[PDB]
Amino acid sequence: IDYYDYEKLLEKAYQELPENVKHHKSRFEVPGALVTIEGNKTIIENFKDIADALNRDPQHLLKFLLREIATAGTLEGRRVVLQGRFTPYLIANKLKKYIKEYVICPVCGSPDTKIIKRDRFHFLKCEACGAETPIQH
Amino acid sequence: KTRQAEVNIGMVGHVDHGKTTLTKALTGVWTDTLRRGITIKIGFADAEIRRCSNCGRYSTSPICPYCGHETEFIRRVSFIDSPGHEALMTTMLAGASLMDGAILVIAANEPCPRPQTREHLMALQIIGQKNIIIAQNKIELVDKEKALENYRQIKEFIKGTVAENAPIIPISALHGANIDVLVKAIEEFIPTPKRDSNKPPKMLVLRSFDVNKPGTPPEKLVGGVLDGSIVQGKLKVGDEIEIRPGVPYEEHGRIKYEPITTEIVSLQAGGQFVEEAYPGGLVGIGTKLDPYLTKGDLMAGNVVGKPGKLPPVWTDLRLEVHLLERVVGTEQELNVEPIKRKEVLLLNVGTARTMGLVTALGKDEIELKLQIPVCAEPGERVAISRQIGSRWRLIGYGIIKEL
Ligand SMILES: [Zn+2]
Ligand SMILES: [Zn+2]
Repeated sequence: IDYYDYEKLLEKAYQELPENVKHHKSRFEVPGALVTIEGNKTIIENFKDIADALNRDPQHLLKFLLREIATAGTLEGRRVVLQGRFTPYLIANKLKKYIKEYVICPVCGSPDTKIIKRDRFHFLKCEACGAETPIQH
Repeated sequence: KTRQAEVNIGMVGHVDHGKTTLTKALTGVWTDTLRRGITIKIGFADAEIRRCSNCGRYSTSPICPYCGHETEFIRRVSFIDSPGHEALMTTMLAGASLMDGAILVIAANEPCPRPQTREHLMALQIIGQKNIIIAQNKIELVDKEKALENYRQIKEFIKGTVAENAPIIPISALHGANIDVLVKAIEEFIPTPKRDSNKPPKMLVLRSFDVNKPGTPPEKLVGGVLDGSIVQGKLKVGDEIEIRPGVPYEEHGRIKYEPITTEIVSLQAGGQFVEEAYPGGLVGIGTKLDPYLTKGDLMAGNVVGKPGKLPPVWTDLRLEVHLLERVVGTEQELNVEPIKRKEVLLLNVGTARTMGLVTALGKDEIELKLQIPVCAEPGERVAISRQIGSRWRLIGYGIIKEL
């Protein structure tokens, strides 16, 4: 896709745009990644804001991360220490996925999904529609 | 050669449209233990442009942001960033010899040409910098309707300017939407120029230091170290260099600088030590000089070269004045009254900064006595700044002529 076709560049410029902001149902309070790569460690110190904006757990995210990523981090007073170097966009890209498979309802889009546990099986889900997607993915 | 930065990309646009955030996002991961320079408040941030072997996309990162595989080194570049509309303006007009292209960051959520956005395009226009890329940022804040209306605006703004053929890339410096396209465009537009390394070396010293610290070893603990931008030729470990204005002496006349010579012991470029450094990025030269002479950035503003082959040092200066039509400011500040005989102007040339006294007037040309000798090649552009209250405002620029 040539740089001179702004139009195609624009749709491709919205599809990377997060859910909460991208489409119709907009949880909209998700403030973006704040990353600080100190020495040889990455630290997203806006973490609590992300999790508390997504109304998901703090450690339920640290995990989804160290999974999609291969580093080790610990949580603390609303920040997070990652063991390697990670550009804000690498992390910005994973949080985007989390919201997609752990914070939104794929039947009726809704930031109102919530994590449920009905068998040793994690099925988490929508308080608005009632769909109970099996999410461990 | 080295994998050091090959080109300098200036990050210009409104101070708030996102230039600062985009730079950090692209450079954060190539940081070791920015600035305000001392003369110009310019900062140099390197970034390795890489290509993901698996998905084929570009980024500024070691590991593909997306698929997760290892990316390959394609090139290393250095962005020039600076909080402060003026400082960037000054650095551009003065050291236009430093940039090789520029990325104009314009916010999509604001009418296109902001007073500050025009000034930059104005400066880029004056220094003939045509290798530009336009980054319409914050696309995450305007529906596709407003977006296309901004695009058109940008298009009408650049027509008949040096950025007339510059792409306009919709991006989210915050979410990184289309950073892969942007990074790739830096390779498409803004490629490493053909430079003849054999030309005699010229480096504009941005900073000078004393890396010494009561760490205390007395041996071959380092001498003075200078940091600057090679703009012509190349420096090589073991080279004998001649520094410019030079070190001050004791009142024969009143103040006199003699040009000093030293030997390069080391050279840092890209984070590592090399045996030969080239333009693009910042270069840290190691000398056999007395750290007592480079401490506190006293050497800042000087030029380095091969003994004999350097620019002429000046003590007086006539210029071909060209006042600027500035839009950012308040009406007072704005309609600049022309320079007057006896005014004390602020001058910026290369990385040198000095005060000058107007001692002559002509038709669009003036004379000035220099507070500090400045090593410069004639025909080089000099940034002229007038005070206006407590501050220093850029009112125009001059062209070095011979007296
Ligand atoms: Zn639902
Ligand atoms: Zn990839």
